[PDB]
Amino acid sequence: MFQDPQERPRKLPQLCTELQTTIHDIILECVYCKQQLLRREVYDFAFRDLCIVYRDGNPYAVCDKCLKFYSKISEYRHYCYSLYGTTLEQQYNKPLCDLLIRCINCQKPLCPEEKQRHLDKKQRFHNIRGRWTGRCMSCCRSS
Amino acid sequence: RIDFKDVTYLTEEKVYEILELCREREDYSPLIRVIGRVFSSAEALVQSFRKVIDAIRRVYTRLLSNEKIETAFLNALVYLSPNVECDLTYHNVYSRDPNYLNLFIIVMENRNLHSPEYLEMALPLFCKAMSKLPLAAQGKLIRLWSKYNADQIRRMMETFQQLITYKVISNEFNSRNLVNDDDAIVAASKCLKMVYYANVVGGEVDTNHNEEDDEEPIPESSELTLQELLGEERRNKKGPRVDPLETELGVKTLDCRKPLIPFEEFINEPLNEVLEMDKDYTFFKVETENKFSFMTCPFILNAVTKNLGLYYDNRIRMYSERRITVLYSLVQGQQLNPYLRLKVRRDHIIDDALVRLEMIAMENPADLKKQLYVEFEGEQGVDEGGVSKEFFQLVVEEIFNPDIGMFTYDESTKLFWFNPSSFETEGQFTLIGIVLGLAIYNNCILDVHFPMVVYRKLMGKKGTFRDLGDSHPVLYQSLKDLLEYEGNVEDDMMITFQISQTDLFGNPMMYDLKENGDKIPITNENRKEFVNLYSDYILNKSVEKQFKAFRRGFHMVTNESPLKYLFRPEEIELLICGSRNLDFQALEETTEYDGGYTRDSVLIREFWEIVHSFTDEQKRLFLQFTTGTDRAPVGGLGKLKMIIAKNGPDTERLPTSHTCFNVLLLPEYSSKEKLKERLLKAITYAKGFGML
Amino acid sequence: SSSVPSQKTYQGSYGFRLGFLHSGTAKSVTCTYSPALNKLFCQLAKTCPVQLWVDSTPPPGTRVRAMAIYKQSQHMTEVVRRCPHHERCSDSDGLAPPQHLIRVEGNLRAEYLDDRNTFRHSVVVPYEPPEVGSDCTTIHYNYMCYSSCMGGMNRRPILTIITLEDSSGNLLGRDSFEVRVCACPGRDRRTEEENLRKK
Repeated sequence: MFQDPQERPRKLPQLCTELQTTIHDIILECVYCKQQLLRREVYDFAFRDLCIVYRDGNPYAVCDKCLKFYSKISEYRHYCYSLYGTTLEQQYNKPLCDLLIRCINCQKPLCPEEKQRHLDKKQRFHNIRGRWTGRCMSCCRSS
Repeated sequence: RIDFKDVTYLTEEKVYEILELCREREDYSPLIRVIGRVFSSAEALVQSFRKVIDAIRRVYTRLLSNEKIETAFLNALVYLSPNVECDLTYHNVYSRDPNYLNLFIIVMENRNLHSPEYLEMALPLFCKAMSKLPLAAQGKLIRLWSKYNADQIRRMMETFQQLITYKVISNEFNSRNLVNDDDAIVAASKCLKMVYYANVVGGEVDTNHNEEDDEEPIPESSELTLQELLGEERRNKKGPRVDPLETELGVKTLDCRKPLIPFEEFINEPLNEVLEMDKDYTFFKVETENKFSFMTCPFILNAVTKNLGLYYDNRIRMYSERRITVLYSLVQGQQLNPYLRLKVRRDHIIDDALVRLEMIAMENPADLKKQLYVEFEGEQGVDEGGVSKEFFQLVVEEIFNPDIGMFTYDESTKLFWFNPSSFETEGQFTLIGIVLGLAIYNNCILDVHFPMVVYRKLMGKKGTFRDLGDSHPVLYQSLKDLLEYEGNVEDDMMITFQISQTDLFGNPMMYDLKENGDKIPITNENRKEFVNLYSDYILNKSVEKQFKAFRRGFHMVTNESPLKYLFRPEEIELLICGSRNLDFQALEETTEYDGGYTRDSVLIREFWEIVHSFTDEQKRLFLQFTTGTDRAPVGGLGKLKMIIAKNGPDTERLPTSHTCFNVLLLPEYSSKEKLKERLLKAITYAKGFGML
Repeated sequence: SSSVPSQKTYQGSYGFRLGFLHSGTAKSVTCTYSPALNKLFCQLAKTCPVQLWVDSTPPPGTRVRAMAIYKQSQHMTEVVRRCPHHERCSDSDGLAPPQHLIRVEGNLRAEYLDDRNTFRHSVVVPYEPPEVGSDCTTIHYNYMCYSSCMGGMNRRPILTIITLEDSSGNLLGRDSFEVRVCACPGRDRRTEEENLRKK
């Protein structure tokens, strides 16, 4: 219902206000799983800082269980700079964050307890295209 | 005794006075001491020859009137280079002062170090110190090489190349010691790359002659804009990578049109045929920056090795896809066929391919890149390639057959082109693309006569003077003659702006480039606009839709693959068409025998001699008759795996070779005259029988 | 009157906006952001910026006004006033007037504007490309204001809505703004997340 290109909303908690709602009256529908929103799904969407873009005009949200569905496909296929040296420090003007990226595995911009979690293992780090991804608490063990 | 220590920098007049004093006193020791003092440090050369430019042009002529100066030069250039390493690793000298590009100029202008005695520790260490240099200094140095005569830049590229050859002959390379773990050869390769970029800038490069990507809204894969959902912006995709120096100069390898020297010259064969790419690809894609990926130099490698790398890319692609799809079926529980089993009929092959391959490609364009396991109806068995090869060849030949009207032939150059003004369906030019991508990926020769224009505009280019001079160079020569025509075209031929345009029925249809094309007379006060407009409209803008569909098919069978720059336009041809050169010694030295017959058999010797009795035309026609293609496979006749088996005893019952496996099961005959007669008859009746 | 623009989301065709970095909810870790509720708890008078980026190269050179508008309507027309304790005390750099909360330290191209359209001094924010391409833009803004000074402080939130003035007649720059100085400067955010997620 939102076809404005330049006025595109980004965050669901940000969209929570102009939809005539305080915190808990948003009701939208997903795309990739084709279901209604879930409170836990809303919390997880807020836990990864996505950016809602309109699908065929209608802006729709994204679920939680679909996290490792359209992201696992691009962690072993394309590869580039995979070092913690200067491999992304000089090719661009500003080198990088402390250890923050736009994550693909943990999928939030930076988990708190993920700086050394990968470093404790050293088993084929998935530095994809130069992005230091980690692991989240929702996918720690085999579930 | 004067120590000459009051002067620390060298100029023309001061060195002239020093030489005059040495001649008057007849003692060269002061000159030797002065030259050693000067060449013992970097700053002495930094201040040397400071103009208040012909000093370097003239002084070096008189340096060589003796012999004792070269012994000092050798140790001076051995000692000086590590100081430059210290002053270049972390000193930022070019950043502090632009007046630093004199040291290596002085070290390199002397065209006499190329004696083999120096090229053991003098020039190799200079190359080691040349490996490190601030990234703008390399470009700035390259400008002067580019703006210079061709002869001397050629001379220095052979001196670097023969240094490379000297080490690769000397040094040993194996699995445990690649051609990259040695720093001297890598540094020499980098400097040769600098000379390469200088030489390509020397040619008439071009960037306006680059057709813009008029891409339609191709069906995207939601995993690309999922990232934009993850929070980023429209990403400058980390797909196609570019050389940093290419960005610096704004010069791409594709931009070259006519170089000063042929690009084949840079190919260092002694290194090239001792290079392994199976693990070089790993060293490249992951981009481990302590080693050099020789693919970053797309000029020092030939067809076979680059093709090996591309095949390895396809193999790792298939590995990754299987690794993903096993867990995809584990969790989502969806069935996918890794084999591209295009199971079709025996006469509806084209339309069955249309209704199956495009459907399997819309779901996943990476499926086209896969391996195909062709299984027809009426026959069964493990398809090792023979059924696939006959499928490919019948597809091409029926498309070559003018029963569809979409592939045309010309006798001037024996090349197969598309229909200039057809009204096809976009699906017709999609199986050509997918089959071509498979042939590039199936390691199978695809009999076709595609000129360079196809392999060029299929790379991201347009076509130019020489590309036009591949199908109809007569129009090329006619316009080249008019280029120097200083007379009045209007008063001589009064030809309008338009000339003609071919169509399906041959009708001279009306086609004016601009308004009133038949009412605007030709003006001789400008010709370059005629040249530009012709090079645009006669070279493109006529097969936009049909070739757009073909190029879309090829790009959707290969989009994510290091194929855009490793292979130039003049290079992917050899992957499918076949090697132009037909050297028989390669076939002799690369021969695999079977059937239980020894290699030292006299019968095989006389069979090979009978083949020798043929000429080049007869040899290639024999190759076409037997293998099915008139050109040698990728790597020529010296890289394939040809099989010679036994059909039976000496008898003229049915001499037949297994065309599916390309095995020449020639019967063993004693008398030579019968063999010659049978071979002549086979040559005369080669493709008229319809067997292949 | 002091009418305020609507709270909408007007980013534009070219995407220039903030990007925030999370490192945890520790007591001493305040160089972070609220991933869910979009709330800033950074310590007052402390250097807590987290990286900077921009799309390619937005054209700088024009200052864009931005006024800290409140949320609750009973004082929507209220004029923002500096804390009298901070106003009287000599804690600024001398150039800062004793009527503005703006301490431009993350940038250097913002100046206080005595706007008399609604009797509100609207200071301009630096519309410049931060570091020209990188990751998670976070312009360093730290405020020193104590909003319980028994005066016109009336502890409350103020939101820095961005107003773009340029050659074109359109006003751009409408994002999920967030500026707070009162209550807890930094500390953790899990407790506020939990006690607000129930409302």
